[PDB]
Amino acid sequence: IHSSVKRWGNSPAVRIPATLMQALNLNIDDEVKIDLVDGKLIIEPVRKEPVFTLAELVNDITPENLHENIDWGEP
Amino acid sequence: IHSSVKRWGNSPAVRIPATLMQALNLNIDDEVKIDLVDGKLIIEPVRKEPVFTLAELVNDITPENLHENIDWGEP
Amino acid sequence: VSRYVPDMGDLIWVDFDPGHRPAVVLSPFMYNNKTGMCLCVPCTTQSKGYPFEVVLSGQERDGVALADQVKSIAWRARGATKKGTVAPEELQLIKAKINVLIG
Amino acid sequence: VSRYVPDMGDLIWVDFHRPAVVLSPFMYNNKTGMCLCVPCTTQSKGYPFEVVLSGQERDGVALADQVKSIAWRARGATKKGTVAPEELQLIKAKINVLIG
Amino acid sequence: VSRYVPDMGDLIWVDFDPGHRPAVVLSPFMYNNKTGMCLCVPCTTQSKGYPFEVVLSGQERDGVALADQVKSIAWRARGATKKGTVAPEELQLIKAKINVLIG
Amino acid sequence: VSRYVPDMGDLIWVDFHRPAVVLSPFMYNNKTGMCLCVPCTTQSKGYPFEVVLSGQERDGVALADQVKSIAWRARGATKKGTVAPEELQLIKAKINVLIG
Repeated sequence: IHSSVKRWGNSPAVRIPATLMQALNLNIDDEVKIDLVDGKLIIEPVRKEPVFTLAELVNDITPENLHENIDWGEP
Repeated sequence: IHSSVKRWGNSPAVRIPATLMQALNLNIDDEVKIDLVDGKLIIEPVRKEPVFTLAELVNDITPENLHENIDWGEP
Repeated sequence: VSRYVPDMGDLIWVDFDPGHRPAVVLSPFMYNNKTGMCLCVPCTTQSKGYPFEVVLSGQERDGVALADQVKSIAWRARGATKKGTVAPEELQLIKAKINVLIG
Repeated sequence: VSRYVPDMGDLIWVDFHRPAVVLSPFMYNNKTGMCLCVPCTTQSKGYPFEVVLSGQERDGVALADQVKSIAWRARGATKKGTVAPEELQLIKAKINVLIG
Repeated sequence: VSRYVPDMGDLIWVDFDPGHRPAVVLSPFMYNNKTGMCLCVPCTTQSKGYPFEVVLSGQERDGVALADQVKSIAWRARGATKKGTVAPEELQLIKAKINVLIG
Repeated sequence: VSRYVPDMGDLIWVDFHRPAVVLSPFMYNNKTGMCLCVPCTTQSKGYPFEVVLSGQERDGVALADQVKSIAWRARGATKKGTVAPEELQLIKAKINVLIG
């Protein structure tokens, strides 16, 4: 599969077809790791992400910081 | 090295620092190959390029297709 | 005709009669494009330190996404506009907090 | 006073017919007066996000992609049934593929 | 102050008193930025089928780069403007033809 | 009439002091009346693209990055010396790193 490195704003970047991105389980706005070895630039998904528990978040909810449900309105 | 996949125009793309691009001998507007194996998207430079000989090009020069030297002007 | 279709991570203005609510898109382009719907979370400048709030940096206004208020919206019928995108780390925090509730 | 508080997996009718399957944990629903749920419909149409709810006379299919947060305490909610954890997992898995 | 600095492959308008010549940049950003100079080849709408011509597609006007007329230009002193970029394949053809002469 | 035609490696003076080292092959120079060359200067300043030209009293350093095409036949050129292939290769290698 042939692509290219081009200038996107201030940075070099490489285009990938949506079908390939989709075939590799990546999405727009995903973080990736690019560890380089030998002569092939390497790019992979991140495995580590922030983790929270139900208890830690719910216990920090208070009557004072609770938000009402957003009124989305109608079209 | 952490980067991301984002939408550049109609296509997904990944940003790479100039120092890394430079460290890998790539340049802006270079073609690259992206062959995928296992779980790491792969990207590498192209080795094959058009090849011409001095004889084939010079022999096709004629008095009729010859161009004059461009006048670049002055600042 | 050229029309905006949202991507995961886009910050959009969702319209309603009159008139708009800022939101962060959670679902992918293919789903959004095919259905005219998208999952998102609303944003507000009213930060209270609520645990499901995720701070969004470098935007026009200071604000937070309310991660627990996941909403399926008919973005195509309503007529959404792109305002920017959130950082990959911010989207991960939103997704990690949602996971606690419906993961 | 005894009051109904929605538990994860409950099939509820919300005041405002709006049948929905509650996805969020009781602990969250009780503290906030809010809950995340997906709407139910009576007819299956082959839509990919449909999850069939067995032992459910009325509104036997959940639309997994149409998650919404609702103010159940403020609006009022009534329990109409319970969905098996196995079915709730199918709903959550579809949501995870979509956003997660 | 924001200023344009050319990249390899950029199609630029090089100024001269009055007044400008279109050119394809051959040297990299770092060199271009540090020196205020860049190597390029001129473009012309006057195609004749000369062997060192490289056709540039999808541009405002139909035209060709004259690969044998490599020129070091003081783009910063003259005041260049970006008009577009050439395709990777077109830049490879330009570079391959130059190689025959000074490779 | 006998006429001088620049060969690759020749050090020439072009009419219009503009000393330059010819980089392109005689076959091309002869057929086109044009040639690719780099200018020479007398003082070395440590600039990375300088290539020292040995056995060259005047203008002993070539500025490799400053390639230009010149209309030698139309303008007139005079041979002033010859640069060793080894030095011409250093000039070309620097150019290749830059653009190639």
